[PDB]
Amino acid sequence: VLSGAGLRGQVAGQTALSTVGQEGAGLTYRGYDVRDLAAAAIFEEVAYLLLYGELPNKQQLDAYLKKLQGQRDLPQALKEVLERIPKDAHPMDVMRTGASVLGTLEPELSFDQQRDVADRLLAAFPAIMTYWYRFTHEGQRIDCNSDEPTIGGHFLALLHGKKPSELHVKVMNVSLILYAEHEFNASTFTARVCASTLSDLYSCVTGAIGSLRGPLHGGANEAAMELIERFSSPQEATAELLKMLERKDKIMGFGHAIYKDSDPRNEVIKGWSKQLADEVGDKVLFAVSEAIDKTMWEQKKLFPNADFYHASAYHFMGIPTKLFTPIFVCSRTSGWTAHVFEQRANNRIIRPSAEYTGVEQRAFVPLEQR
Amino acid sequence: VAGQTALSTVGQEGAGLTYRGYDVRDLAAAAIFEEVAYLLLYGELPNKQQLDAYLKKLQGQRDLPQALKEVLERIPKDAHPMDVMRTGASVLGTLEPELSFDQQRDVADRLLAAFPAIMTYWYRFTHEGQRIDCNSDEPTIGGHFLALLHGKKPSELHVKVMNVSLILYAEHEFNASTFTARVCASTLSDLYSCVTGAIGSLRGPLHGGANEAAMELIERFSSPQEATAELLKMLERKDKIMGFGHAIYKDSDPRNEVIKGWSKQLADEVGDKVLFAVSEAIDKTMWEQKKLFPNADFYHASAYHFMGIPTKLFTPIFVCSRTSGWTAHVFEQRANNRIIRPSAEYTGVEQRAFVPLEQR
Ligand SMILES: [Cl-]
Repeated sequence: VLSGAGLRGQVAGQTALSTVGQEGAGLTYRGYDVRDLAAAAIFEEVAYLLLYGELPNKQQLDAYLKKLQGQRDLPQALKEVLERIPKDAHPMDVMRTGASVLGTLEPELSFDQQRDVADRLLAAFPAIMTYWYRFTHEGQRIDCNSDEPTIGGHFLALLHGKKPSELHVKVMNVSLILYAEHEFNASTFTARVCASTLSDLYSCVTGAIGSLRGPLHGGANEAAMELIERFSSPQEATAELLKMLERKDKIMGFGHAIYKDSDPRNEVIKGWSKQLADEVGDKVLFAVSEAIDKTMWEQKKLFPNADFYHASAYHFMGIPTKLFTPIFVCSRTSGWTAHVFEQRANNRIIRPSAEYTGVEQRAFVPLEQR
Repeated sequence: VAGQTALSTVGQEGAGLTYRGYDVRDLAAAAIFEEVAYLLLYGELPNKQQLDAYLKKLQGQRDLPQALKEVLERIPKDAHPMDVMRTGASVLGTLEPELSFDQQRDVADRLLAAFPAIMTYWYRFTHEGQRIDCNSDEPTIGGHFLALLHGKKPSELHVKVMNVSLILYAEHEFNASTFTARVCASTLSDLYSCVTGAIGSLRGPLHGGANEAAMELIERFSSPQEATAELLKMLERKDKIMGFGHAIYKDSDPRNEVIKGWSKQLADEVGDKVLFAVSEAIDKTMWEQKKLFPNADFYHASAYHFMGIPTKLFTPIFVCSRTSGWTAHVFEQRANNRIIRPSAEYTGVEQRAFVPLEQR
């Protein structure tokens, strides 16, 4: 074990995009409290804030909506590629492959195009995900356009093939805002390391997706879903959690490496998951989640992080569990691409060295003398 | 000091580049690339039985699945060849997934055996209108690549120099692409993701492409006298000379001395009268004028050109070689891991009140 393992606390670069765990608002995007943005904005306002630098006025926002709405369809060649990705593929590999292939079809030929490419990814990723999913799981080639004006509603229209409820559109917008940006985590760092070699925007995103695929980084809301779905009463969940804690099982969705007393994103999504539970008539899943939440506080003094109540919220909107991390990609692409533009404008980055722990120099031995 | 490695040392006393203690110069002289890939992935040089078994294994992993061939056919002719390599690795991860780290060395072997066909199947389909057989009669990866690229049995000399090149580029400690592979590995992601990410970082012109830029320099000149005259002009303007110097090596890049001699042999075999002489004039002038040595990339440009390799496939060849080092680095990260999560210095605005849409 090396003292500098993981680069914990070592400055790898500079950012104006966000601050996590600082005094005042626990999470800000260009100085705005994420809880304010999630309550009062659509995700396009927040993507615009990250990528273009300021909250848009009504005419900037309308223009941006129109632009994204014209960028939702997939090229024919990309549809043909997604049809050949197996049904049992990891959905994050589908996202990774879609980004990789789109980079060959619509290349970033100059960094002048970088915001057009980021906007294209934000507009097309919901179709990359759902065109593959419904082709392989339902045997249907879907329309990649929809009548929904926002990314969040468009995703639900593609997934379910019907007009989403206004509550469901709202909570999708809330979720995409909540996950949009989180400073220098593993996938944002991967995107910036790639950006530092002056590689193209599709490479940076494809790299970031691969890092988010690892279970120490992505998939915590899927793990929370796999816990809460086990129980048919909140009292069964409590009794079983008490046994898991005695075994020192790690309970995903609880605690945080940076937040000290609460994750600002939790209070937001918890409230919206409660509204969804009431709308859809749920009598078990939200109550199960609350009981686990209460038991984790009483036994371990751990608060729920952003991943815990996202599990139930997505489930109430009909979203298959294996599409949760792909939804995170649709959101966090805004922060990732914004971090790439910062790296390109101010290309300063840490260059780590290694400590050699191998063998001393040794003479070469010929093949037959081995 | 991000991490620890046992794979290689660069610029230390004695042999300037070692792989698990072995001087890269002795490996490139005496081994085929598969012996060095085995050293990096399995930990020691293989014996005759082990090498024969490894070659038979890799020979049965060269073909591409039909779904992958169909995907490669949809990548445009004018695509960046590194995006073809990135896409091929990504798609192969959905067809033959790494479902447990127990499979890690098998997946690394599959990528080493399949990368040559991913590159050439795409290339020959889009540039020569042909769907090629992805198997060949060549026993080695280096020969197999040339057999697929040109559709003919390569000469013994060309097979040798391909093997030398794959060995020389196989591993180089920490750098942008190896680091990217390790950051990805640190989240416990799968092996295909770590290689896809590393390819993306190598695509950036501050990391990848130096041997292509060297090619674009040496191809300009019709004679060594002209090259010398123009180089002294560039040196007066303090132009950067592609293929010279190194951030670590002090007096010589050990890989340069090896590939220079193999380039010289290729130039003789193909009857070159200009490219090697031009390269040597630039080499000699750089030492006289600047006491700068050529690094690995400089004579690799002529060697690959004499083997009939299009310039835009040079970095893809580096991917076929450096996949050995990348995957070996991922195994080290997995065996002794902490998620890599650095800090940022915040330079943005102070916290501020939300402004509603109508007041913006
Ligand atoms: Cl666009």
